[PDB]
Amino acid sequence: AGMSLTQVSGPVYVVEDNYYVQENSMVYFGAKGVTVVGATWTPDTARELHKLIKRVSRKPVLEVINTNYHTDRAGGNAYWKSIGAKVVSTRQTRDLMKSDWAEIVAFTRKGLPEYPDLPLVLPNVVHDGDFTLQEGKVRAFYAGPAHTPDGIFVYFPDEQVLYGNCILKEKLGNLSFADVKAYPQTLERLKAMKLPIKTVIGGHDSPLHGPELIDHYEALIKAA
Ligand SMILES: [Zn+2]
Repeated sequence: AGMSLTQVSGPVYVVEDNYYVQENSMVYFGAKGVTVVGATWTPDTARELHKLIKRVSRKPVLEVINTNYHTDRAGGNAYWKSIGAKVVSTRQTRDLMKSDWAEIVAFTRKGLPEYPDLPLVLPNVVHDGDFTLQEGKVRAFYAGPAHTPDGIFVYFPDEQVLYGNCILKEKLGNLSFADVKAYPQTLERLKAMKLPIKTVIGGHDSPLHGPELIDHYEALIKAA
């Protein structure tokens, strides 16, 4: 399929978005409604994810988290805003998006000329620190700069699943926005949290991994 939505554990689902370069995002089906983690690539891909969601639950999509300011994590925002979902980010992600959206859209289109020239659509719910959703069951946090200066992790304590965002994945990638030296220091800050983790969802390549994905990528970036 162009996109799949598949349960990993309980209310926690993984989105495989095979449009453009494959990106993986997440969905949490809660009591009051649905939280989307990563907006997906475009308003069209977001509509496709919403179609999959409505085959699972009739509850509202409450909010979507932009886990960084990039096109693969924020490109769907126009759609999510249009259906009345909140678009949620840290203040840092929001500020970088205002200043740098046009640059990341241009960068995206160098590699993917087919990708649309999307207008800026900023988050409307902005957090100055770490934050939670779903009665504390979706837990977003900053552990430092890595793939971008602002990228966050999201943790699901009940299911022991960590969303790795663009930060954790199988292949190095080309590192154009990364802070190569801070990257492993960020991953070691994350490990020092000692979060119970059964599953890491890589944000690119095949999503389903163990906690060793952290180590895998750490080893790669340290040889970069
Ligand atoms: Zn990415």
